[PDB]
Amino acid sequence: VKQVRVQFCPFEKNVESTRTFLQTVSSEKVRSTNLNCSVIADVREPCVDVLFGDGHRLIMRGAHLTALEMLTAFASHIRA
Amino acid sequence: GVIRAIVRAGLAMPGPPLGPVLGQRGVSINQFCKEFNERTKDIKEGIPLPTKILVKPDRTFEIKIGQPTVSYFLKAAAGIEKGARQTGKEVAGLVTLKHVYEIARIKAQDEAFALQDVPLSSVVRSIIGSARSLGIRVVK
Amino acid sequence: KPKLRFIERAPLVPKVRREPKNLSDIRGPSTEATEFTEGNFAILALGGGYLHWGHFEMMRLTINRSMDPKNMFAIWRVPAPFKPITRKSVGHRMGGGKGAIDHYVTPVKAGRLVVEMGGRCEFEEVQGFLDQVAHKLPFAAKAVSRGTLEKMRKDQEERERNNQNPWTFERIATANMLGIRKVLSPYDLTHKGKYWGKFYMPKRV
Amino acid sequence: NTRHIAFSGNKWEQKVYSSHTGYPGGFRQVTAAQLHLRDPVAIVKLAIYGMLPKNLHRRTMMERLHLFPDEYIPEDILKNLVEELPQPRKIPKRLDEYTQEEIDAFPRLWTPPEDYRL
Amino acid sequence: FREVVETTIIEGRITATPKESPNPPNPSGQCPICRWNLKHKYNYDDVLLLSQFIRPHGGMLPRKITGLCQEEHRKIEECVKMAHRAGLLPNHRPRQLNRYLTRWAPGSVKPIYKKGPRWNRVRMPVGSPLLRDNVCYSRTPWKLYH
Amino acid sequence: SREYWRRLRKQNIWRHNRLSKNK
Amino acid sequence: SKAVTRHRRVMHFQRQKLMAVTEYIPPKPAIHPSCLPGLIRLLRREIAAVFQDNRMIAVCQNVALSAEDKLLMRHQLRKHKILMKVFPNQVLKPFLEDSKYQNLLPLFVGHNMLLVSEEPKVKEMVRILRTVPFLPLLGGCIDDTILSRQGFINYSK
Amino acid sequence: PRFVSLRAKQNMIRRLEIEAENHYWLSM
RNA sequence: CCCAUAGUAGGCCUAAAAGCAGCCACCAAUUAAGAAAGCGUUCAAGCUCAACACCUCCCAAACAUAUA
Ligand SMILES: [Zn+2]
Repeated sequence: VKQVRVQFCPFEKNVESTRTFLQTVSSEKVRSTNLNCSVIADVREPCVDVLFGDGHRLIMRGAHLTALEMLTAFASHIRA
Repeated sequence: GVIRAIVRAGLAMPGPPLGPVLGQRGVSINQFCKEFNERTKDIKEGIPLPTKILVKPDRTFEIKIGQPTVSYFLKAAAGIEKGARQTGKEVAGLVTLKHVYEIARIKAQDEAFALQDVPLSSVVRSIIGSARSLGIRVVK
Repeated sequence: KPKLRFIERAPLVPKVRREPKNLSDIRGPSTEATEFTEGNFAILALGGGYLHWGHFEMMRLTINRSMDPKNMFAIWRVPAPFKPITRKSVGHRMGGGKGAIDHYVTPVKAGRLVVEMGGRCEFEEVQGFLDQVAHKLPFAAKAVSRGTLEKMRKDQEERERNNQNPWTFERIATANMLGIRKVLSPYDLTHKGKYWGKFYMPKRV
Repeated sequence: NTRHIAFSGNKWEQKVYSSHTGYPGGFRQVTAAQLHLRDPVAIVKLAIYGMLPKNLHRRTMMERLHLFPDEYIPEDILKNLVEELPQPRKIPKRLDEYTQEEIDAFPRLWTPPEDYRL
Repeated sequence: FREVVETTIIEGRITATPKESPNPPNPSGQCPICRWNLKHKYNYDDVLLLSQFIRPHGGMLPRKITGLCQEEHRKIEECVKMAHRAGLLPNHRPRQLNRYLTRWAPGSVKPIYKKGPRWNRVRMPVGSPLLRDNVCYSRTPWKLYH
Repeated sequence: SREYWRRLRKQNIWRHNRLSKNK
Repeated sequence: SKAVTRHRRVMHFQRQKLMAVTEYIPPKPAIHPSCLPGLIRLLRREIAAVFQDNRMIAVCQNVALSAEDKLLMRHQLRKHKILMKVFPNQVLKPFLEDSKYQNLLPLFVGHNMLLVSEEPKVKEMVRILRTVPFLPLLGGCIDDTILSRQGFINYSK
Repeated sequence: PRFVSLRAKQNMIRRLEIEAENHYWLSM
């Protein structure tokens, strides 16, 4: 993992799935362990971009998704 | 990593408070007592001074310091070299209000010690709180 | 003196006359020392049995171990071992009198409080080592508060008032309904079928 | 169809058939599943043989009972049958075997949340 | 219900939500069992009732989603176990001895090599004792131990 | 006030500490 | 065998039949009963006083930091007269409807910390937040007007 | 060890009922 | 499920024993984390808890559904 572009629209109707994802694992806590990854968070139906350095592009529109499916699916692509 | 000690500025490199307690991360105590003697020189000498020291994984020293302690600060300001034992009913030093206010003005100042309260009662409540837990009577 | 005082093996004055083992000092509900007296917690006996010296040392030792004397005091309710239990010599033939006095014992009936606790302590603090103690006893015992004691007595009143069963043991035994005093004790008219031998049936109304 | 018996509960795995070849050390306990893989007649056969009165008419009675493990019955026995007896257990139908109107007649009991995954 | 459609793209689509029948005969009941007068009147046989509480890969649904009674959640959970083993739920697979009324998991039960004396006989469990309080239309109750 | 409920919390923490001795 | 024994003595059979006939029967109702139907005002007065105090407000998801890092953020915003407030949204959802904030009811959930202010250093706060590639700016509301993050760029600039 | 069936309880109970009515008719 | 800064490496005794070798007080800061309830170290540093922010070979055969 190299980059995650985490994106949501809180001026519009909120989605706490990707925001909870932003709190628990798109924080410095995992980055205290996982140094190479680079989160960046913008703010204006949400969207999570994942830049694999190797050969993929993992984009998740996590409006109706939940945090556990987004996190375990994310880590399913971390194990790859 | 994080290391926090109470190493006094009276003796720079004693040994067992710095030898084996530092001998895991890998140190050079000559630089530590050299820079620690810079910290001895920059303030009043013959006093306990706590450290901040953060041993980097790139193996460098960053000694950060603030005010003196609360132990030898209050007990020395009350003129007590070896304090009370019970500290529930026994007293040696009777310190007035205004003395505590006069030392409390130069207290809420540091960052590493993080006594960063905006009002005055928020700090004098704390150190009068430490004055009840020691052998000093809060006069007036 | 907020600890359990030492309980001796046998009193200073001996008991020279041998006694018959009147096992009705185990049978039935206890009369002496059922309620609290300046206590808050106890080890209630849910059944009768005999306490030896070794039991008294299990209680004194394993209570005074885990006890805060500045927070908790404790009182013996059961007196010192006073009943002389005899044993004949090992592998000797029957008759020839009654055996010599071997060791002393206290009888404890059911509903007796054994050890009262007191002081600045909650029940949940004292549940632990009084349950360990209550399990090391020879009879079935239980650590009981004041509110838990009145709780389970009010429960027994609820059982005696709620039951949809028209036939109780009291109505059958005292009226001699099915000619059934031929099978019952005369004590079963006052135990009312909650005591069998030395045991106690809490579940039985 | 005595291969297609159905024990209730865990009797396939708990119920034990013990026999003894008369030799020493010849005690043979075998569960109902293993014995049903050996011979698919012996469970119904042992059940009947235990039900019959313990006397000398018992084995003449056992020589009147004809057990077959499948749909296949010999022709000489098919030409003797008179009545087919009703099965004592009503075989509960499964979800595939309910018709559509049977499913539609039963109500949906509870509203699922609009957002729940399954 | 909602599904997680993926291909790399992952989206969530709420698809074809059902609803319960408009007239519970016992409104102001609590469980959907309690609302429909079914407190003791279902078994493992009737799969139209069981199937409504089952994940499409055979597992149970949690008590918060279904809003069941605690009692009826353990009862349905047990009946669904007893109905997978009787082959009454064949389409709740992830992708041969006939049984019914099996309390325990078939691959977990040691055979009874020494059934006891007549006064201490080891019996075989049949059915579940969660289903004691069902309506028995016989005079003898359910024998739970054979 | 603030220190009232802080005091009540500290007594509750003491209580949980005195209960969690045997565990 | 004596009347008191060490094991539970076998009863006579009519004794045992009496004991079984006179068992306890609990009552059964026709319907099962389970199938039938200071600090709080400290937060109300305190945070309600914070409602009338601030002219401008902002908020973030301030859970994504360390202790000394929140000390750095606490000191760098201590450099301003802005205040940061970690408080439950449990009470804040009735706070908003009390303060007539209908556009702010869809704002306050999960981990959040108030940035109540009267003087905007929020551009320089953004200057502190641009060095850390996370912790976004959640929308605020100056004088019953909502600020999007684009509005934080416009007003903060 | 011998255990108490339903026959034995129902028999015992109908004797108890005859007994209770004997108690009634001896009360006047 | 989390979640843990600071007066402080609480004083005295103790080589130092720091919440955790013992005595005593057990106040206090933010919104809130006990001068500390379990690991752990000579001592430390590190791990959890309460509380904050989401909330001799077994032994009847058998059988759960039809109205006592
Ligand atoms: Zn219900």
